[PDB]
Amino acid sequence: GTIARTIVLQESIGKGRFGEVWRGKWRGEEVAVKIFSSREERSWFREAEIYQTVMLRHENILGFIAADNKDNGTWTQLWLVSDYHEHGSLFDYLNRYTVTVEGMIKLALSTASGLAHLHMEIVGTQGKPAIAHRDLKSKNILVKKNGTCCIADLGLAVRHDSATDTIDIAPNHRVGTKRYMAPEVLDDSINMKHFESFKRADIYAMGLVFWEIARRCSIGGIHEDYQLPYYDLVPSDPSVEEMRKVVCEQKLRPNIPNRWQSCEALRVMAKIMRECWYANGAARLTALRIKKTLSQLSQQEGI
Repeated sequence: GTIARTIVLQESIGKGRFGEVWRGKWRGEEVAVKIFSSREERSWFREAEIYQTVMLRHENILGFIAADNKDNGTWTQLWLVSDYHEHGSLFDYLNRYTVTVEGMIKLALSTASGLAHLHMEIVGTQGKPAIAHRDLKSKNILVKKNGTCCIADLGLAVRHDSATDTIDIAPNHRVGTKRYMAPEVLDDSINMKHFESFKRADIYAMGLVFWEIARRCSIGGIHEDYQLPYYDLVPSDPSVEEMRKVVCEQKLRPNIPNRWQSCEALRVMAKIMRECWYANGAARLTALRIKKTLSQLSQQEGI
């Protein structure tokens, strides 16, 4: 065996939705190891399945190494081994630091590039299906040493078959983090047989993540403190009903500070946010369009 047999766990990172994450050592390198119990095989298998999708690898998608089993002599462990990113999540990174205009662009553009890749179908023998995340949030995006992001936590993802316009696991129920659920997800108006609706719901979530980044953009020593979207309107761990009353009924979105009109980069960011936040998913920007706009911005700023 070349994987779990040869890995040594060094540090507990944390227990998430399913399983637990550790920092391990594999062939002298640091690796992220997500371990699931025998009764979590369905979650482990589905995440292994998404990460093994043909042509998935991309600089802005977490690098998957292997799936494996490890028997310690008492119980079986189901492992998912991936690249290790020392900064941890974009949520941790934005809490820990402020960012420059350059830093903000790198973070936003890389996030959009990874999402555009996830969403994009690549047609061919070695084809890649279009994939929707369903749980995009700052806690599910990692920050690499080079200051760019990679999308992680692909366990809840759905894959599209374009010839039939059907989804591989035919989702029939709401999933994901309540705070980041699109208005159509919160009010259950979403058509879950329509794959394009899942892509649009991801864009709404990315708009919220962009708002979190922009708050941390420090110009002339001026920035906002770290906050989750809707910090001002809902409790921690909000319910679907608490979110639905704010997002769907009162029709509120995170506030856009007046100061974001002070420079081109914050005006471009604020504009993308508004265009991800439309209640009508069909009116939202695509990840590919956002990538295009941000790459044009990155060129002007000389990143």
